[PDB]
Amino acid sequence: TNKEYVCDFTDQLKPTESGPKVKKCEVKVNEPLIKVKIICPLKGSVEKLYDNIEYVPKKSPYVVLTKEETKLKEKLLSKLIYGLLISPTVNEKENNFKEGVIEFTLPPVVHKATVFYFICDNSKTEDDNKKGNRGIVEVYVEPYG
Amino acid sequence: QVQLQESGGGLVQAGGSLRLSCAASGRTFSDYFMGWFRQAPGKEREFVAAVSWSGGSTYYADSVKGRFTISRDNAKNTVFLQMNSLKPEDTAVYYCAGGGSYYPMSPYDGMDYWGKGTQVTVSS
Repeated sequence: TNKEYVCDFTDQLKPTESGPKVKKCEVKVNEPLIKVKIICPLKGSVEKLYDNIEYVPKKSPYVVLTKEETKLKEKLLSKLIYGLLISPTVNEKENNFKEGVIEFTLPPVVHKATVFYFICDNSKTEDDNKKGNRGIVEVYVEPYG
Repeated sequence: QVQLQESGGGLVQAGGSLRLSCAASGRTFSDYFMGWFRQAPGKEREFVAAVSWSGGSTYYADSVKGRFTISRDNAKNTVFLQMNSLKPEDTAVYYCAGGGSYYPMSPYDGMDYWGKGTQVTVSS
C-alpha cells in the first residue's frame, strides 16, 4: 500500500506581495497505514527566497506541537500515539527537516483521538519588498482499528 | 491502466438535488484517493471534493462545503458526488480523478488519472 498525504510547502511559502499569510495543510487520518510526508524548503535551496525560513519542532517528526490552553507545546509523538514507529531515514537521508523533508506512518491501531502540528515558517524572509508565508500542518487523528 | 468514467449528468432545476457517479476499471481502486473537480463557464477548472482511500475521510472546497457530499463504494469501484440545493453557479462539467498520493493544499497535484467529464446544467 502506497497511501500517502503530501504537504509540499515549496511553492506555497515563497515571498509574494500579499505575504505573509497562513498556508494550512490539513491531514485527516482515520484509517491504518497512512503515510504522511511534509516537504519544507531548505534555506539556500534557492537564492533569497527562503533565507530566513524556520521549521518547528526541530526534532520533527519525533517531536510535534500540541495545543494546551492556547499555547502550542512540544511533545513526543510516541507519547501521544502508542506503538508509533519512525523510519530513521527517508530515501537514505536523515528523517529530519534539516534534510528538507520528514515522513511518518501512524500505527495500525489508534485508540485515542489526537491533534498535532508542524510549522514551516518563511514569514521572516524578505525579497524584493515581499514577505514569505507561514506554513502549518494539522494532523487530525480519529480512533481506528 | 486505470480508466475513469463519469455518469449521471443532466438538466436540473435550481434548488434540486443530483447524484453523480464515477466508475473505475481494474482491481486497485482502494489504492487511490478519489476526487471531483469542475469547470464552469468562463472559469478555470477547480477542486470540488475528495474522499480518502478507505472512504473514511472527506475534503470539500469552500464553495460547495455543506451542500455537496462525497462517498465511495470500494466493493463496486465507484465514487459518488451528492449535490443538494443546486444553484445556477453549479453548472459545469464535472470531472472524476484519482491518485495514490493526496495533496491537501493543492488537490490536483496528486491526481494521476482523469475521467472525461459529465455536464451538469442548473436552470432557474
